[PDB]
Amino acid sequence: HGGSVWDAWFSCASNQVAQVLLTLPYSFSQLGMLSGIVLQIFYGLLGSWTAYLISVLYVEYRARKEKEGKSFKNHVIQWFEVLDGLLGSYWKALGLAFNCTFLLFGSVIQLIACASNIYYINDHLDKRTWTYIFGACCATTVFIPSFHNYRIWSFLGLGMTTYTAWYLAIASIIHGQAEGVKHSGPTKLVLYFTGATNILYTFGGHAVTVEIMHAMWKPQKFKYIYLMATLYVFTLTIPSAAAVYWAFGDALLDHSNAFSLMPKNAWRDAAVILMLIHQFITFGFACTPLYFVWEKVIGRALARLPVVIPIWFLAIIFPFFGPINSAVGALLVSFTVYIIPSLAHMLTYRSASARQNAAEKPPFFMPSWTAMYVLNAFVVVWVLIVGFGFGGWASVTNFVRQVDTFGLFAKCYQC
Ligand SMILES: O=C(O)Cc1c[nH]c2ccccc12
Repeated sequence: HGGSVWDAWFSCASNQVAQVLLTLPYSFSQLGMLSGIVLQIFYGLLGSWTAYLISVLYVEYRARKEKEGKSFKNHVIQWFEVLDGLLGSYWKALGLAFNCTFLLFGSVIQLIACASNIYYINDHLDKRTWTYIFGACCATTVFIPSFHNYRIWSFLGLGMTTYTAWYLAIASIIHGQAEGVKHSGPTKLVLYFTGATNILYTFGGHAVTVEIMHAMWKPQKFKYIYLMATLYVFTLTIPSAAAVYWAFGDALLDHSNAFSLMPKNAWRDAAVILMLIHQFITFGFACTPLYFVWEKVIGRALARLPVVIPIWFLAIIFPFFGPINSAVGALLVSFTVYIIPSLAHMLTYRSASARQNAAEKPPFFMPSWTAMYVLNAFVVVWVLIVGFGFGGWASVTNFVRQVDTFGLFAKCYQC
């Protein structure tokens, strides 16, 4: 029987980094080594803190509900229901819109990544119609009611992502310096900020953390799981991305995907196959809550047939891999992952009486709530400035430049 603490850690490790492990070298080449590492560590700490914040919010909500006299024997609670139960009505609507649109764009991003990854295996025709082909495969997931057995998928994802990251790191050991390798790190404004926003995408929770833990016999212990997961990711990602960037110099500015330039061999082929499988599985994971909300609002494929088609069409109309990541980071992720949780926490715990009856006290090494106040202020201000205030100022400019250079419904991109 799955759903245990170990299974929760496996699922967190599998989900926290699914497809951004291939774009990160592009962001690093866009940013640099030292700055990239610093930003990754800072955003990892912030993501872990926000995960703890969401966990404590859920724990408090559950405590209040159990005080009221509500039972959840056959019920599962999502993030928006908690937002409704804490803040109000318009706030519930905002949270739903944000997380739902974020999940839709995440499905689109996953489809784009899957298509781009398969593009490097065996291609003899135009890429757009290949995405058309993958559309039917993506839509076929409607038949399965749900991925109840998340344990096997989490195990496979963890193992295969570990192997892929380790191989990406290892190959560069003898791959050697690129012919006439050149490193320049940051160059100017738009590119630097675009990379600094695309990094934000892969170091949060991706608005799935709420259900990641349910069924756990000890729900209150999410800090351990997340911290281990975030760290595990660090070990997987920092060496791999750093090694790839060092090996290939400034060749990642135009070839965002790593597999584009690596030599063709059996190990690489296995890596791309594993990445495609993981991309499909995580696409299903991301789409499941959207399907659930859609069914619950509207009232065995016809129920969710009219929701996939927009996803497929939006993936088709845009073939961009990294720019889309930057845009979603500067527009959607930067709101439904960091700003909303902090704002909700502060709004709910503004008064002192609620603090007195807190479900969970913060651990020893933060001996005051004033530190929490100041940390929330710092995170919200910083994410507003560089996430929404200026991250978009670069991401949207990059998208406009893209469309200028390629237009709409581009058949092939980065080729
Ligand atoms: O695929 C990604 O870019 C990141 C990611 C991991 N799990 C997700 C669930 C929904 C949307 C995006 C993601």
